[PDB]
Amino acid sequence: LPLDPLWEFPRDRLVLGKPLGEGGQVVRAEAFGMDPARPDQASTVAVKMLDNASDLADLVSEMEVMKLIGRHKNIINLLGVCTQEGPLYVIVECAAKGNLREFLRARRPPGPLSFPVLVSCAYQVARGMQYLESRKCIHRDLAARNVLVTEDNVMKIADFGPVKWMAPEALFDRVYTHQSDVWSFGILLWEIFTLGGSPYPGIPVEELFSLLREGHRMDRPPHCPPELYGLMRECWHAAPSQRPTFKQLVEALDKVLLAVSEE
Ligand SMILES: COCCNc1cc(NC(=O)N2CCCc3ccc(C(=O)C(F)(F)F)nc32)ncc1CN
Repeated sequence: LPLDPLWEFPRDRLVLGKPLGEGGQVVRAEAFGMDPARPDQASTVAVKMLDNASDLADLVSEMEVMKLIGRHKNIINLLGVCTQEGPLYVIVECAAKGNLREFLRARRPPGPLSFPVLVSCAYQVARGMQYLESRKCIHRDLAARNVLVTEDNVMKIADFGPVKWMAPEALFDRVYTHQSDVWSFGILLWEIFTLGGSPYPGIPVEELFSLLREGHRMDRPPHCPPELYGLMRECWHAAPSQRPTFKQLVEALDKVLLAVSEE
């Protein structure tokens, strides 16, 4: 593994802690001097690392993809890498509040999350996806369990390097596109405005394809506005070309965000 002067970070300034999540490995860590302005500062970071792998090429591939995509507010960004003098470390931003799904469920009314905040969550994810799209990257598994929440309530898309979430052309035909991502985004919308609900409640997955093929979709969530449900329904069009682009989704969600923020 070659040295990249643009990303190589010294191991001597990286202290590891308790394992985070599960499996590959993502660990809790302490980084010193991540911000070149203050080298003596300590920040909490996430380190993606490889003890029983053959998978190094997979981690390296992800690393280089992360370098290639670039940075954005709404994605899990690369901070530094440790390729020299030891095992491979991929240091990325942290999300202290876990994924969006669990984040929403914990803040459920029998309402800690105001409605403008919900629309914000959706807007942010839509922004991150638009960026990912423009950087030529299909997910294609976009879900609430893949969107992470930082301490500043910033949405950050992860794993940009499951039947309930898949578009029809992906399920049956194995065709993955930007427009298939938009379908999934429709499901994520439904996930958000149900405050972390499980899609297609009480419906066997084998019955899902029939329902979708029969033109059926999920119902409007109890206290969801028509506009936001209308966006869900547009994402869930059978024809991919009849689905919105992320640009239109960003504008549509910004339109609601700004409006709801009034009262
Ligand atoms: C690859 O996705 C599986 C794990 N995803 C991540 C998970 C996290 N962090 C995270 O979930 N939590 C959850 C709960 C409490 C917590 C407290 C601190 C931190 C971080 O400061 C640190 F651990 F350093 F990442 N992270 C978390 N950070 C970055 C990523 C990913 N790329």
